Amino acid sequence: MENFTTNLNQLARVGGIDPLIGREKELERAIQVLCRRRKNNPLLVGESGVGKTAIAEGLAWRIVQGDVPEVMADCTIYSLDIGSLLAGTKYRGDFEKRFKALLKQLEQDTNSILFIDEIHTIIGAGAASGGQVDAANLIKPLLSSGKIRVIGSTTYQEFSNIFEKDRALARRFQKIDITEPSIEETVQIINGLKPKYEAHHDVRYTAKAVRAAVELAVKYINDRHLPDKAIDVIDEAGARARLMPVSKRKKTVNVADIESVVARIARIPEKSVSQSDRDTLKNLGDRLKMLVFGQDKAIEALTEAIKMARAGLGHEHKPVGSFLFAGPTGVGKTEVTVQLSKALGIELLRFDMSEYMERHTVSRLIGAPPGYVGFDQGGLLTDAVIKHPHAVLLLDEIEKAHPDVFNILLQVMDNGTLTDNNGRKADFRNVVLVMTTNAGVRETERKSIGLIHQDNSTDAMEEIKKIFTPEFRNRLDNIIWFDHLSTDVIHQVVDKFIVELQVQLDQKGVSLEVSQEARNWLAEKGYDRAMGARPMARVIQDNLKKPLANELLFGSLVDGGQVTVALDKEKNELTYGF
Amino acid sequence: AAVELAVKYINDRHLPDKAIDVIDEAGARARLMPVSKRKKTVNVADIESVVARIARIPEKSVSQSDRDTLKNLGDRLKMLVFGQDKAIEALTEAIKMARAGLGHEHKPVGSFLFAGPTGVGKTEVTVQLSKALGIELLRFDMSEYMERHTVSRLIGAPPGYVGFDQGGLLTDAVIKHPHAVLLLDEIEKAHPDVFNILLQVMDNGTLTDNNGRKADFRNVVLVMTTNAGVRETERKSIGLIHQDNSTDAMEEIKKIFTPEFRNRLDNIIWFDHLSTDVIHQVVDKFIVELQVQLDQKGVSLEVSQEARNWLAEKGYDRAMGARPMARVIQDNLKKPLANELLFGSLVDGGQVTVALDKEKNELTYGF
Amino acid sequence: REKELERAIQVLCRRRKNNPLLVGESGVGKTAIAEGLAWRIVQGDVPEVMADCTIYSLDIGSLLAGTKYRGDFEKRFKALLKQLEQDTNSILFIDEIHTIIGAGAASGGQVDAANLIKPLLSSGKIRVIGSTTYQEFSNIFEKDRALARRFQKIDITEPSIEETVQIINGLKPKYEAHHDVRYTAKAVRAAVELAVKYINDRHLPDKAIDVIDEAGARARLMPVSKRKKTVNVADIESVVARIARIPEKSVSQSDRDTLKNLGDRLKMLVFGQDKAIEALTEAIKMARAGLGHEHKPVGSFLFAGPTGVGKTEVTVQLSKALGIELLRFDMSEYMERHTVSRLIGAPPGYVGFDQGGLLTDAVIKHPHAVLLLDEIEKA
Ligand SMILES: Nc1ncnc2c1ncn2[C@@H]1O[C@H](COP(=O)(O)OP(=O)(O)OP(=O)(O)O)[C@@H](O)[C@H]1O
Ligand SMILES: Nc1ncnc2c1ncn2[C@@H]1O[C@H](COP(=O)(O)OP(=O)(O)OP(=O)(O)O)[C@@H](O)[C@H]1O
Ligand SMILES: Nc1ncnc2c1ncn2[C@@H]1O[C@H](COP(=O)(O)OP(=O)(O)OP(=O)(O)O)[C@@H](O)[C@H]1O
Ligand SMILES: Nc1ncnc2c1ncn2[C@@H]1O[C@H](COP(=O)(O)OP(=O)(O)OP(=O)(O)O)[C@@H](O)[C@H]1O
Ligand SMILES: Nc1ncnc2c1ncn2[C@@H]1O[C@H](COP(=O)(O)OP(=O)(O)O)[C@@H](O)[C@H]1O
Repeated sequence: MENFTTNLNQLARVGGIDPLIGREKELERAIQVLCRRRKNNPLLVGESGVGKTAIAEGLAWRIVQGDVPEVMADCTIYSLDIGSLLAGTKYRGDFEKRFKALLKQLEQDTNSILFIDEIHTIIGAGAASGGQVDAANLIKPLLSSGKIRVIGSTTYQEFSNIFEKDRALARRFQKIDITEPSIEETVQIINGLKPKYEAHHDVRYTAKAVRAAVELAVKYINDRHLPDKAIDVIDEAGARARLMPVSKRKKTVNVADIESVVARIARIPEKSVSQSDRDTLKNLGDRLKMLVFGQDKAIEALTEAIKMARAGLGHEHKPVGSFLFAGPTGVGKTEVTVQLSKALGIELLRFDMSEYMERHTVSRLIGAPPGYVGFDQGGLLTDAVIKHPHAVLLLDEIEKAHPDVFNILLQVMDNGTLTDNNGRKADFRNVVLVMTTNAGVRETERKSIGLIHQDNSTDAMEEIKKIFTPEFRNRLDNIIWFDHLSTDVIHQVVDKFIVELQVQLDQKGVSLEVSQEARNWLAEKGYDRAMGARPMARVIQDNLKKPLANELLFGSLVDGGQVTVALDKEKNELTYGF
Repeated sequence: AAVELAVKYINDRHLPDKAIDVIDEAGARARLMPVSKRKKTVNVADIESVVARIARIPEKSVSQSDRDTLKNLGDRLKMLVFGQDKAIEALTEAIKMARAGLGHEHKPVGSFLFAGPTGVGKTEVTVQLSKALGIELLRFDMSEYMERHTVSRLIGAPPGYVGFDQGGLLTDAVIKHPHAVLLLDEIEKAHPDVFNILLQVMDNGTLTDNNGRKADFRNVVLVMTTNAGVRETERKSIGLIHQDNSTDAMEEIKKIFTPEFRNRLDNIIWFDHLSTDVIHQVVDKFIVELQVQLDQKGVSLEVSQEARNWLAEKGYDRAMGARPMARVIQDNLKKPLANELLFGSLVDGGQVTVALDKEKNELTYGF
Repeated sequence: REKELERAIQVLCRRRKNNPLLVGESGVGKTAIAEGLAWRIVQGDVPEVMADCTIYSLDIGSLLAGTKYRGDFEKRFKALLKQLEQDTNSILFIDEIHTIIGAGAASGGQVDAANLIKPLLSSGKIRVIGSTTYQEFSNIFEKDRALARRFQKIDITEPSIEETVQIINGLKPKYEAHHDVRYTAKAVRAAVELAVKYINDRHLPDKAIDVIDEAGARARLMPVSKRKKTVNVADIESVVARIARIPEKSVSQSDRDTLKNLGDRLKMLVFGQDKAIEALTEAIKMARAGLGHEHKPVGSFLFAGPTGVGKTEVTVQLSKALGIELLRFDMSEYMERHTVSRLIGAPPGYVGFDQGGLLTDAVIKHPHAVLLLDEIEKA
């Protein structure tokens, strides 16, 4: 007792314990257990960081304050330091000697309570070249006789996995569940605790700041539990605003600072648009339309979803956007998404649904069940989302995956959460789910038989409905049906590819100019409505790169200069030179 | 009473210690009661309260505030889920029979299978029921359980395997919250082999995880939501007259769920589609939620009545239930609102009025 | 890393659980970030709150060395804890935070360095900086809820191109002193860009610097005839090629000749069907001339025609003439849908998982090769 436990009453007398607020029924039942005749040993079990240790030390704090029923008055709770207890037990019997001496001291006191934090650790305290003769059994007979009182604290998992193993020790304690408090209890706890943090960080918290901290930590941080994550938000806000007086920012911590802390912790695009975040969102449709020609309404839908997200009008809990892009090949379905990722400056999560042809490939997405060979790997999808919570999720050619795999995205779109094999949950509320497919293509490109050609516009939707279950479609933000590229779009695509080729050549230090009629001839040569834009890339490659490759590989353009490409009219041929 | 209740509701210790602990805690409680000198005998009510607090289960509460909570539960839910009253009625009656003590022997509070077209309040009624009771909500998306060997994920890996020390998720959750609402979403999309776990649970209210530990489901409401049988109900027959395909819905459900599984259910509540007035109420609900979102930004909003009617007429889709209304309201309101909140008039200001003209059926905006 | 360093400093000055956790992919610079915080403290490039603070890197080996005689490890650990508590101005840096969840005494196996430290961290008594990769974190560290709760998660993200360029600029003098070689700015930028484009198995601030160091080391092995030189873009290209398997600038050698006479060297082996040799040579030339695709295979060709016309022979001869391996797959063996699992592997939890995929592994082992799909109509 001299130097192995710390007097918690002494701490509360010197203010070393943060004050216990609320927890009325919990502490009342802890006292009730303490007042039993036999096995008066309460065990505080609960989630990690919900106030179990807080309750245990707040009992002694209340004793010092005297706001306790007049049966635990003058009782002194001591926190056991197992670490220092085991320090010098090098020789046989030292541990048992010191432990039993402390035990008989506690027996003689008849007023003290021994609080053992993380009591699940005492299932072994030294069997070094020996048997079960450690503290796990030394403490057993004293509890059953009701001579001493011990308070335990452990999480549900550690309890179930370690403490429940020894039924003899397990039955000597009274399990008490410390549940996570609700909103009002948490904000009141913060109200009672924040004087100390204001003192430590030399700041002031507004009431709205505290309420916002509570609500945001609730709806944005799903890693931890309320009474600790809220005060963590508070502490980090205090520290940040305390580091600001380098420019003499002696002021209160308003709501905006709380949102800064929450966004920097949860890695979310918060803190209201502002600065230029507004400029970037403003001309995003432009920066995309200059790289994706035609199919502008897809860019419109994407930008509207992103703005609604940043404007605070997003969904309560859903991905930023859940889009199904369907249309013929080579019309920019994946390109608009990749360019959106590059424009926003965030991560692109590309997944090739063609690799998920079989039903049993779901385990590749979410991980293998426990006990199996691939358990230690987790799942690819959820791991990627957890690593990059703010990103764009691209699922290429979802019609190629097994029709059953869609049921994962079902829950992902509906709730924005996905649980891997470890019970961990990925947060999809900050991702844009975009799925590309060629579903309605073959049905729209059909030939009517009869004297009257029919309207086949609805056939793309018919095919998509036949492929995707009604509940899967019912969770999509919108289905943007892409149309084929028109000839002016083809000219613009040819120009974009010319710019790409020019960049490639500038890398080699040579310049290229292509006459306008040459561009027109290339467009008229390569245009194929049924195949979109890839034939343009192919024809441009064949017509320009191959002659250019020969010219620069074999001397004529080695460290060359200007490439002179123009079109003649008699043969529709191109010119070349240095 | 101490003996009987410690037997029936404590299953972690052995009888000669269970009863002694019940009696000792009752004595300590009656000894702490006389802070106002109420040194009394231990009545049956005190023993019942002690065991209910030990078993973490609800006691007799026909007088407390939760009696009123149960009194107005059906209405406090009907204000959030419009139509489909029979589901709310069944849920409330099951919760009452459990709380009234006139419950099932050792079964869960209620075992209900919710089936019907998508986009209706099958899962939403469950979320709002968990909120209205203030009890934990355990959500399990059975779509993550397509393979038959994912049962190991539910109940844990057998001893002598890599995933043993983690334990099952379902049993661990129920251990953490013995009084909760258990939501199993899209169970027909899980592997049909998984249904046998639910067989065992529904019949006995108990479940043994990998550690031989038994989870107690007697105080957990079991609600499972499916979209099974919907294809037939909405499938058009060929002929001059269409048939009620509800018989086909029943046939499909029986195809998917073995006879004993259907026998271990409290009821199968067939959710209906949403009517037009129900659509109007849904529009009102979503507009209220949008108004809350805007007030978070400091923007008041007023939407006219005929604008509401026009939104409902534009978004009404019988096949998809209430979900299309979300998109309709989204595009028709949030888009101009997002523009005005980002690079427009509604930056730190509100008073946005939306009204419908009759020449173009368009919306008004602005300060 | 001023943003991340500022986040770390903000975390350290907190009242409770003021223990930042540097989480990031390997090679990103987590250990580098901690030791550079120490370095800037030495140079005073810190806010006054962290000034005059001493960071200690905790060694686990020497801490557990010889800790027989139950209590030796505990006594030693508590002695370290007491020295740090008395210092009141020290931060303990644990390079591998996921490795302190076990400290022997498997009998019982509970009183380890993890449970020994939780009271200190929860009380805000001591400041410790951790570091771990993402998978180690999520599979080893975060499993201990109470320990993960006492640490503040900081994501150390992969830097950008220009950030990498500046990092290499700042690190260059040490590599110069080590190799006695000098780097040109164009060479550094080329190293960064080529490492991004062609090296796929590492992350920027550890693979661009890898190219820099290896170029310096090889140019240090050039003065066997005393070829004293600075590192130009050419050496960088050679280095990045030794991993990408195709040099871009070495084409100024006889590689130009091999390209030029390739069509003929094939025509002497494949008679007729000149169109195929022409197409293949044009594709390979466009690739080697830098005009090829930046994210596509060198060439994707479908050869169709009657039997015995040289469809398979021309590809084998092309592989021979180029000196590259022939990754040969017969699509008649993949006549069934489920056979794709041979090419890509089985999902986790299934019998063939640990084997991997045939095609992907063959490609990874041979980054530069010709892929032949015999009888594709049979798959
Ligand atoms: N009633 C309370 N009053 C004030 N703070 C509380 C209360 N309950 C919890 N806390 C906060 O939680 C922290 C203490 O956590 P607690 O001891 O409850 O969990 P724990 O013992 O750390 O759990 P584990 O052993 O799983 O880590 C304190 O920093 C405090 O801010
Ligand atoms: N609107 C467009 N503007 C510019 N380039 C385009 C456009 N549409 C297609 N492309 C070209 O096509 C390539 C990408 O095509 P994309 O991935 O969009 O096809 P897709 O719609 O996915 O068809 P599939 O799924 O069948 O491949 C780009 O390299 C780009 O040059
Ligand atoms: N009765 C209702 N009242 C109000 N809103 C409803 C109702 N039914 C559904 N909704 C809307 O639908 C959303 C919830 O959908 P839910 O999860 O119930 O779909 P579901 O029944 O699972 O369909 P599926 O299983 O086919 O996906 C809520 O956001 C809510 O706005
Ligand atoms: N901020 C930085 N400035 C310069 N170089 C850095 C920086 N961060 C990392 N590096 C480079 O990375 C190397 C050190 O690796 P670092 O400590 O960053 O990660 P690590 O210790 O390898 O991580 P782990 O411990 O997980 O393996 C150094 O050689 C250095 O060149
Ligand atoms: N055009 C050709 N020139 C020279 N040899 C050829 C030609 N076509 C076929 N052969 C010979 O016939 C054999 C079969 O050629 P291959 O291309 O593999 O046939 P397939 O097209 O059926 O795969 C080869 O070994 C090759 O030597």
